[PDB]
Amino acid sequence: TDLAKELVSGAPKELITERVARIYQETETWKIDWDILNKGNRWENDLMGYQSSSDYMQGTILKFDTREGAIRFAKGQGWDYYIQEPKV
Amino acid sequence: PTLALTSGSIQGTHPEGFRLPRPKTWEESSESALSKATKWYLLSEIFRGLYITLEMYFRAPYTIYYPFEKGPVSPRFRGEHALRRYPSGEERCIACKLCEAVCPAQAITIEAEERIDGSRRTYKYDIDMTKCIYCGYCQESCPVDAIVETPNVEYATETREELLYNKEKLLANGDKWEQEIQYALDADAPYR
Amino acid sequence: EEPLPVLRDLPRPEYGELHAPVYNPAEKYKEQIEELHKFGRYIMGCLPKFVQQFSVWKDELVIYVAPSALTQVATFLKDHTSAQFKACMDVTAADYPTRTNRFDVVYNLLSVRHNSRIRIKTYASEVSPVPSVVPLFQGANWFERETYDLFGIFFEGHPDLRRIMTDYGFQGHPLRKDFPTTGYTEVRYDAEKRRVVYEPLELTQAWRNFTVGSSVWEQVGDGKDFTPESFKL
Amino acid sequence: SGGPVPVFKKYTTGSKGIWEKIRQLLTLVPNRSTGNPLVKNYRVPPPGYYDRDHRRNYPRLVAFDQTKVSGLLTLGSAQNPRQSVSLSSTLATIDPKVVKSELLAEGGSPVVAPSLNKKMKFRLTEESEHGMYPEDYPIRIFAQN
Amino acid sequence: PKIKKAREGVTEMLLENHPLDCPVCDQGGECDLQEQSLRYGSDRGKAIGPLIKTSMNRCIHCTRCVRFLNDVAGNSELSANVIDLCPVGALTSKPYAFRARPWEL
Amino acid sequence: FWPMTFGLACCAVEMMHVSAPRYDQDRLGIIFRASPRQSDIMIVAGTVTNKMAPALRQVYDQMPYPRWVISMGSCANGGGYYHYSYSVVRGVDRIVPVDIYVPGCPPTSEALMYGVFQLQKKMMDGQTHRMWYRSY
Amino acid sequence: SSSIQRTLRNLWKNGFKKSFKQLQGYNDIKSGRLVGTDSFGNKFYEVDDPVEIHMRTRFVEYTGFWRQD
Amino acid sequence: ATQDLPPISGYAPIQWKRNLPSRGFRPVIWFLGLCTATGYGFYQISLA
Amino acid sequence: STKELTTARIKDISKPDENNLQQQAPNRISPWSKSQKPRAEAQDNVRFAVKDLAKQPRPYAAIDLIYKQPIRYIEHDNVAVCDGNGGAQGHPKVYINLDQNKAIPCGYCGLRFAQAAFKEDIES
Amino acid sequence: SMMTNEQVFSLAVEKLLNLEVPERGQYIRTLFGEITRVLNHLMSVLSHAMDVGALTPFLWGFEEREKLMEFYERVSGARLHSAYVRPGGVSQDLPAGLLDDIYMWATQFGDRLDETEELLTDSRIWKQRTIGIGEVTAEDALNYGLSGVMLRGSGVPFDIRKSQPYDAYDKVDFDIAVGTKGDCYDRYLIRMTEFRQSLRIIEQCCNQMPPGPVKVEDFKVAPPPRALMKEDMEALIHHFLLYTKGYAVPAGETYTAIEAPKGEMAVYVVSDGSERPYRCKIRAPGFAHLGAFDHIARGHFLPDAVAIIGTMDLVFGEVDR
Amino acid sequence: TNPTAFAQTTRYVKDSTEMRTLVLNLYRRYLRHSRGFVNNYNLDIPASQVRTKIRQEFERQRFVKDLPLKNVLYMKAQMEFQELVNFWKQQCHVMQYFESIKGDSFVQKFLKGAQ
Ligand SMILES: CCCCCCCCCCCC(=O)OC[C@H](COP(=O)(O)OCC[N+](C)(C)C)OC(=O)CCCCCCCCCCC
Ligand SMILES: CCCCCCCCCCCC(=O)OC[C@H](COP(=O)(O)OCC[N+](C)(C)C)OC(=O)CCCCCCCCCCC
Ligand code: SF4
Ligand code: SF4
Ligand code: SF4
Ligand code: SF4
Ligand code: SF4
Ligand SMILES: [K+]
Ligand SMILES: [Zn+2]
Repeated sequence: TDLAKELVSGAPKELITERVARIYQETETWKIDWDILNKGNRWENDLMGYQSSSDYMQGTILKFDTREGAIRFAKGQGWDYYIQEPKV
Repeated sequence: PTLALTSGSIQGTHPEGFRLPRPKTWEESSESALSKATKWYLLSEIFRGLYITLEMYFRAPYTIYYPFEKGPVSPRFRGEHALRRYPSGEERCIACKLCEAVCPAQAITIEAEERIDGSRRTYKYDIDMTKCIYCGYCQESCPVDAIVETPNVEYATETREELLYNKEKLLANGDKWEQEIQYALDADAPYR
Repeated sequence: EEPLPVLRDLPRPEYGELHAPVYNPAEKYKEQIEELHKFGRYIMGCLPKFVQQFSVWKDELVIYVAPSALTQVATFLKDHTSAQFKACMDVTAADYPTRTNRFDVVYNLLSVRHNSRIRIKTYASEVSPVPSVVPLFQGANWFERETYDLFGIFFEGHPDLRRIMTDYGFQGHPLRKDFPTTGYTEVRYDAEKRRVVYEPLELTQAWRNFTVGSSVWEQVGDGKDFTPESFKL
Repeated sequence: SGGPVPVFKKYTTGSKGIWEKIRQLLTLVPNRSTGNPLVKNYRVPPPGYYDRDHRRNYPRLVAFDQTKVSGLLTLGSAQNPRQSVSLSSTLATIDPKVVKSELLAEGGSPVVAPSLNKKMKFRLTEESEHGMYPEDYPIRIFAQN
Repeated sequence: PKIKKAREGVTEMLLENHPLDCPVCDQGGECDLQEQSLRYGSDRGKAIGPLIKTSMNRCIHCTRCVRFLNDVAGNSELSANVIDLCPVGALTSKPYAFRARPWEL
Repeated sequence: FWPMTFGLACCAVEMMHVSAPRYDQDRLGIIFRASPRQSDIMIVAGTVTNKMAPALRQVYDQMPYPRWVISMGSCANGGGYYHYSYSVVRGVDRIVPVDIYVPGCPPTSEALMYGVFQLQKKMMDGQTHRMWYRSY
Repeated sequence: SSSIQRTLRNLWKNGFKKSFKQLQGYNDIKSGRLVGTDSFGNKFYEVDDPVEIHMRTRFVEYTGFWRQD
Repeated sequence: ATQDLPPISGYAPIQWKRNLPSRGFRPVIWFLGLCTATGYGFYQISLA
Repeated sequence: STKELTTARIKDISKPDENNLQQQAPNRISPWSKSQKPRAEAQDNVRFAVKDLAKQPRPYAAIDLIYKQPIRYIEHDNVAVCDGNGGAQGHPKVYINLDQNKAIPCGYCGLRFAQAAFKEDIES
Repeated sequence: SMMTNEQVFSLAVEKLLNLEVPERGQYIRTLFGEITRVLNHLMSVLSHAMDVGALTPFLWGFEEREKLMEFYERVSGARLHSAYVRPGGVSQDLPAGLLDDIYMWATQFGDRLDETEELLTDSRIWKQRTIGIGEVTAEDALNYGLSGVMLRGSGVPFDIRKSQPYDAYDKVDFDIAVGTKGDCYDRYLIRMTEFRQSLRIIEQCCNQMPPGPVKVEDFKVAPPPRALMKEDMEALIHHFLLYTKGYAVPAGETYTAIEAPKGEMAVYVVSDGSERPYRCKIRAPGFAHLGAFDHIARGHFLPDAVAIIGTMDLVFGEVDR
Repeated sequence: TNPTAFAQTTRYVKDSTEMRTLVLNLYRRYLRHSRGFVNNYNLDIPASQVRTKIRQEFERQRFVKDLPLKNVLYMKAQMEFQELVNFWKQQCHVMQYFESIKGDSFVQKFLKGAQ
């Protein structure tokens, strides 16, 4: 938790600061994904209508098992995050 | 009972006569010194090697003459993607997006809506032939045989832009190669 | 001086009704499961201190040890004549981010003598080192470098550990779960610089994610037990 | 048995006429074909629920740790009956006659590693059998016996 | 066991007159007929508005299109909830029809 | 027409089968030359990883003029199967100019010959020495 | 199959004009029964010689003289 | 009938064991020929 | 005429021409989908400057080749069976209830059907 | 070596799925297991012969590869990458008359090895280039984890087809080859023997071919026939569900190794109960062998580097998987 | 097997003081090869410039605290030394290594698109 592991993961500097990861629960396990970019997340390519993107974390989802396990991971990597409590 | 008493196995038992015999010495050679020297000095095996090569000089080469002749093809050949069409003229494709899901290389791009007549069709259908792997799941996934791979391979293009097939290009091939696709399907019907 | 036949014109059998047997494949492992359970118990007998647990799936035997106990067990599994696992075929890993020691370093061994394979599985964290198995097997000198390159796992005692599968100066270890499948940068040629230069990632078509329509229901249950009755309470 | 076979029993282009007898005089081995396939036969006509379920009954995943391991020597077995309960202490204080039947097999003899296939038994073969290289060549041929 | 035949019985009965409209179903990728005729079943064998694309050809009935109406909603400001209640593609949304597949959204 | 043996991946098997006795590229005057100096064509066959792309540019820049590049297969054209890989150049056209693209996975031995023929038909259309007289 | 006996027989049957067309693109003087032409104009021939190898029993003669596609 | 199945008798056996019969006269004869070729040749050179 | 070329319609007021390269298809002018981009707009791009429009792929529109086909009729029954009209290489078999009094198209082929009695009423 | 590569992933999934391929399915995988081995060894031996300098045997064998790749294209459709052996049997049944054409090639092919052995086996230049070049001890070969020809070249009589039988390999009979000196010439003799032994099985697979299905008759792990997909509501549902979501593999882990033409090729596959595998590590026989290059090539000359690489049968697509 | 030039065993150092001395020698090793890096890679920047950039590299991350993360940073920096000294990185990568690299007000980012 106190460890600055970001210097060994090799991730770019933007993940530590400018990105936000949501810890949600879709029905028995928790997931982590990054919120979309302000602009440049999806622009229509003017050639063939392809869904272009500059966000490299759009396709990434991590399947966890327990809530505290996910929170442990987010603190370990030095990730900004928030937790969405599912409705009962 | 096994050899577990001695911590051994029938597997660990090498076959009878596994160990090598004693190697020969110079006095235990069948061919005399002169016999070995003649083969050695006169190049007996090389000259035999030359003769066998000369045998092939008087045989018919396998070469065929492209493009005046082609090699064989099979009805299952996977080549140029093509969008088929009903005899009545209406498109076979009803826009499952089964196409976009199976495609291992994600080379299929489909967008669809209700047509004017209301029958479900698609207005966008693009294949990135530079991204496709000619896997064949196109043809297998169709519940109406709308997308099939023709036996064509000679469609190399100067500019890479020409390799992005939109719907009209796929429909043009579907008409242009229709009779050939009839050969392929009607010769592969029993095995599917 | 006789004419060759024509195989299409040969008489052929005619086959009608088919009775393809449908029985559980696990029956052919009935003895195999029994043999392996004793062997794992035997290793725990010979190594009470190191063998935390074990499990046998069909005809595969797994040994779980701590990083400290790795080289000790592998040395026993190499030299002890009851288990002569001389060749280390594979040194693999995988990432499970939930646990504190996310990684799971594997060791597949081959015994040409006794004709069996074993699987030493020792956990590892992003920082906890794992002793190198080079002093036992020199064949893991390249299997560990792949594991370090694709995971970042720190291998203690490697004679020379470095990048083996990624580009020179590559940043990040790809086979992790948090590493995006498309990477962070891609290269191109810049005429003004007159060299091939790295640049931030740009996709003309983004990797569409189709996992959203996955299964919401259960697919497989407990199954049918096949544990030999000699290894039950 | 793959002994020598004449040219006219191999589906290949042959020799018609006196050229056959010319070929049989010059060629070193007369029973080898040119390798060109028979145009008249080769590729002449072109190609133009529970009772049956096992995946749901897959073997389960059960792990045996030091706690459950100790229980087999003391209580016995579910066929032949006899928290953290450490094994090391149990091995320090338990009857060796339990060991020579449970923890070991055949009177304490170590269990040889279980063979992935028992019937892998080899025998050394000879030249007249397998038709391979003679003895001087530095290989030997094994069979399944 | 014996119980599994009940799933193999109800599944067989439902898929008796059912149309083979899975490719052309508006919500063919998420109907609880397919996903429940796979896990538990065997393997071998008018219009109401400009909002609900009715096709009773695909019904399995259960009158959930009926029971809800006389209970919750009761020219109905809530009649669109029938779309989300019918499991099979019997009553699918009209505006969304033939435009997307659940595995992509 | 002397290409360069730049086989990298599974596409390289087809480039060998053209030289095989069935097709015999040698009949058309095609003799692969290993060194870039002796080769006036460069058939980029197979995946061009990032770890290779700087090296590929060094090999291309050493070909004396005139020089042509043929992109065979999906990987060389636009990324192919590995288009979404962290260490795969998505199309070799980001590194070297290409004169003809052969589509396939792998393109059949005839498809490459067809791609060779089309490029030959372009070379026979060259008008350099008339360009000096009329366009220069 | 490659000797001058086959070439001379195929040279004499075809006449000079057709053969010289085969000596410009084909590089192999061949003869065969015409099996018809397509819409574009290519003439599709089949060979009845017992000497041709397996894959060379069907060929074409393109409309063009210098270039074939 | 409606499938691909080998014939009831099967096929005739194929040749797969090594078959490389030797050729030529014994090395002594080739050696004796070399001597005679030299023996006759130096008779012709000497006459010339 | 800059009005129907960029609008979706059921049919075309004008008679189409096969030789007009601004139409959506040779056999239809207006596009047959609200989201479909009109061909006249697309060809007004940078990459069509020197490329010849004559050789571009212009397949005939589907929404016409069906409506030329006469409507099939059923005699003394109210269930229409259609499975591609080609054998086992067609679309999955579907049954069409004929209770409604108009032409009901098939699910996949687009073929339309009727009954014996309503043959005069539907044709109106 | 295509159909051998996909066989090891098909076996891995089959092992986890707890479903067994029927008899005719496993015979097709045995027959095309041998044909693939012939295809691979022709690329391995002849290029090794070509890299030494013998250009002619390379071209004689490549015509046979063209002749063998015809069989791949007739059953699957693509010449090289035949996505044929899928988890749960094969893709499609054999086309009629394929056995006749496979067998006919078998008779002719028997001579092709003989001429290959004429210009290589007894030639003194071929022996000089390879004899005593790259000596690997059997004890030291185990240490580096070598498998395949560069483990029986050193004298160990181990073979995976025998240690773990699979896919109708137990039914057939064949003799494995074991060297005695552990050098390139020994591995050449073993590889040449692998030609005839593989051709021996091809005769047995053609003769012993059984009738029946070619893939498991479970619609959840195999597409239903198209005659039945459009007729049966149960068939269409599984066709729709197979290609959109895929089948789910029960949880577990596995390591299945097969005798690839290079050596022991194995995949480590972890199943997370999902329709997508979680971890897929591939053991490439060419990966481990290239590691032992330092141990083997030390003390030899630069021309011996080519001979050592050739006898390793390197395909860097497999090395860098 | 014979390990390559400039190789070190991967060891989990269990001392705070020893790691301090290992790093100090390492920093000198980079400076000793300052002339070589210019001549090997044909860099446009002179020898003093490389030392200036190397110093900017070593000054940058001297304040780390975790010993378990000290060894990892020493291990990978050793690889960077080994890759560079053995002349393994291509010429382009070193040129771009030193060719990498003040913000703007909110109005400036609002107008063009920010991030
Ligand atoms: C009195 C008799 C006069 C004979 C005169 C001719 C002698 C020629 C040389 C004989 C010795 C020899 O070729 O030797 C072979 C040498 C050295 O072999 P080594 O190191 O001893 O290894 C062998 C060890 N043994 C003794 C255990 C077997 O290497 C070679 O393979 C050379 C290959 C040369 C190939 C040339 C091809 C040219 C073809 C020309 C026609 C097309
Ligand atoms: C006018 C001659 C010109 C060439 C002179 C040199 C020829 C080589 C023979 C000398 C060495 C020797 O003694 O070779 C002896 C060897 C080995 O015989 P073996 O193993 O004991 O036979 C085994 C037992 N038998 C005798 C019952 C069979 O025979 C050969 O394999 C001869 C090679 C055959 C073809 C040779 C000519 C091909 C080139 C084309 C020219 C027509
Ligand atoms: S053939 Fe396969 S890879 Fe290619 S577009 Fe079709 S589904 Fe995708
Ligand atoms: S499977 Fe057939 S009908 Fe469905 S989207 Fe693909 S081409 Fe269209
Ligand atoms: S409701 Fe489900 S089972 Fe019925 S047709 Fe639609 S997709 Fe198929
Ligand atoms: S809610 Fe759906 S399944 Fe139930 S009765 Fe109505 S249409 Fe049928
Ligand atoms: S395009 Fe296909 S065959 Fe060619 S290198 Fe890529 S994956 Fe291999
Ligand atoms: K619904
Ligand atoms: Zn219909």
